[PDB]
Amino acid sequence: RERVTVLGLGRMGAALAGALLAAGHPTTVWNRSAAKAGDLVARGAVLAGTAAEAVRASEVVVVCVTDYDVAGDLLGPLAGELAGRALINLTSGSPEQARRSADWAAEHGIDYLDGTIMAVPQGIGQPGSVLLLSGSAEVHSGRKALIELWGDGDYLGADAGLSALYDLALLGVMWSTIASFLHGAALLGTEDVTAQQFLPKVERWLGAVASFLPGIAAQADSGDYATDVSGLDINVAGLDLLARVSRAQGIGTDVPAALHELYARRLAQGSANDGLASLIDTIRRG
Amino acid sequence: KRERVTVLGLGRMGAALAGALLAAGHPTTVWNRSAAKAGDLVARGAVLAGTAAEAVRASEVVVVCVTDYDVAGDLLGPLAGELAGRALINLTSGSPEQARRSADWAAEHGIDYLDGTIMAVPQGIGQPGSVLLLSGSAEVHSGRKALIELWGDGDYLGADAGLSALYDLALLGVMWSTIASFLHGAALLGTEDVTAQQFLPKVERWLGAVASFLPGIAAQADSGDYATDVSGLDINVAGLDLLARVSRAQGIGTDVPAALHELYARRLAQGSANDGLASLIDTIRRG
Ligand SMILES: NC(=O)C1=CN([C@@H]2O[C@H](COP(=O)(O)OP(=O)(O)OC[C@H]3O[C@@H](n4cnc5c(N)ncnc54)[C@H](OP(=O)(O)O)[C@@H]3O)[C@@H](O)[C@H]2O)C=CC1
Ligand SMILES: NC(=O)C1=CN([C@@H]2O[C@H](COP(=O)(O)OP(=O)(O)OC[C@H]3O[C@@H](n4cnc5c(N)ncnc54)[C@H](OP(=O)(O)O)[C@@H]3O)[C@@H](O)[C@H]2O)C=CC1
Ligand code: NA
Repeated sequence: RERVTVLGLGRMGAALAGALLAAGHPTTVWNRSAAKAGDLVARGAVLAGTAAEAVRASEVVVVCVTDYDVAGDLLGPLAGELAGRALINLTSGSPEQARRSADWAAEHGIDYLDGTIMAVPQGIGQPGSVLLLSGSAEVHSGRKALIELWGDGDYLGADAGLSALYDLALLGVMWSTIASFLHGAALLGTEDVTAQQFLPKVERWLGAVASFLPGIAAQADSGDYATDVSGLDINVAGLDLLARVSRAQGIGTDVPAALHELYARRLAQGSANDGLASLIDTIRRG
Repeated sequence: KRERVTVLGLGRMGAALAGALLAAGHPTTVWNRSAAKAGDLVARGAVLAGTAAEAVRASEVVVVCVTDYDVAGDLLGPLAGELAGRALINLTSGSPEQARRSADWAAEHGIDYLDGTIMAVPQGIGQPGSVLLLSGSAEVHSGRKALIELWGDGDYLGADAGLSALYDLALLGVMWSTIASFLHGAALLGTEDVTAQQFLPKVERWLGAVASFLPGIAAQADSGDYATDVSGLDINVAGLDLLARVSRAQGIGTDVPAALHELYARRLAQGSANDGLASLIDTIRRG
């Protein structure tokens, strides 16, 4: 159980440190303000006096701060101190910011793995917790068991920026699945059906929805959209009806109105018998 | 079991309904404007009526599945008299209002009326995980439960005949969303030469996680207590914004993220930064 350093003891940094201690790793920490380490120190962490001391304590440095501007302000000065060590950046940001950091890290002989956490702090340590990871194969490989302490590490390849990009893509799905659940909850609420009554029907249906995705994917990749069954035409009509029925029943229309718009835009450019997969082309053109 | 059944409408869906009744040894009487479509069914043992009225009179329970409720109206209205005292099961697709009118009309003519919405393709009828939302007469539901389970897992939602359509539309909303956002994600990753099928298994696992968040969200939507220490509106709205910008930077459109960003921010505007995502139901209701 090798010594690890954590920089940044916000809610997520504190949980990374805590999971290291619960696996018996000597855990050295730093934060710009010291009182935030107090609980971790009671639990056997060592609060370093400066960032630089903290880095010199461990072969692996985990950084987790608000954003990549804060991360650059903190890491830039530590360049020579980090050289020869492994750096894992679980700060959240864009593909570009991770790509920048990876560039900088390579200048200085810093083995750089960028990760994006898909989970809350209470989630650090649970196998349900996915960490997307991208960058140094060596760091991923060498410190796998270390990373697996925070959750299931999905190593996506060498482009530092892929974890952010996958994370944002997936969050897309979540945001949109949740918005539409609450849309339907509101709609059924106009007949005094509650969200908790609706939920199991939604959970069942989601099983069907996931079963549709392999075929949609296949057509998205091939470019051959033609279907005989779930025509874009009829789906566009569906969305219009969902929108109108939502209004009739007494709620807003934003969720169905926006989908109608995008689906109808493809219908206006594509074919009546286009599959839903054809939306990918409209989405690209934007 | 094995009562007489009539099916009006032998389109893709109507045939597969009659098919299943028949398969399971129901005396099945069918009618369809175009008689030729009754071919195989008559061959596998179904009785083609000469008129729809003849078909109605042949059975205590009548199943109707045609293009829409306008055609169903023009087809059923003239049959009000011969329908009296029978069970009508309407599996035509339509709006809640259309179902409600149908159930009104049915009541004012002594017809027991269950309305239904099939959440499956014809080749799914009789298969596992086909789901039929049902609403209207419980008695019809009760008396014909075995008949109905031949088609799929019947889900009786209550007395109001509009419910099956209303739930259906609410569920389709989820489908249309999850699909769009799946393709948005596939588009985005396509810019780094990741295929939709490489993306797929990530999405399949993650969907399971999203599914696991919905119980908590549903509870807050119903309680009105939106507070969270973990994923508040503020960081979600920021994330949405970031997904938009990154989408643009990587070289695709922003339709899906941009629309989501706006909707979630609307609540933020009105509410608190530490509101959970459940809070969004409030925005959608007051719209
Ligand atoms: N929390 C969540 O639900 C999720 C979080 N994430 C990401 O995880 C990362 C960590 O977030 P978290 O640590 O919990 O956030 P907090 O704001 O709670 O902590 C951020 C850390 O940055 C430090 N910091 C240094 N300079 C600054 C500055 N100028 N302004 C603000 N903070 C500064 C803070 O020190 P100090 O103690 O002195 O403030 C603190 O250590 C983020 O990049 C976040 O977006 C990802 C998924 C979900
Ligand atoms: N198929 C599917 O995947 C799904 C279907 N549904 C719903 O099931 C219902 C039936 O669709 P489906 O069977 O696929 O459609 P088809 O177009 O294959 O069949 C339409 C049926 O309606 C009849 N019809 C149309 N116009 C008239 C008219 N003026 N007078 C009398 N009969 C008429 C047709 O008679 P004729 O043969 O003489 O034209 C035929 O029996 C629809 O409400 C559909 O939306 C629900 C979910 C999915
Ligand atoms: Na060293």
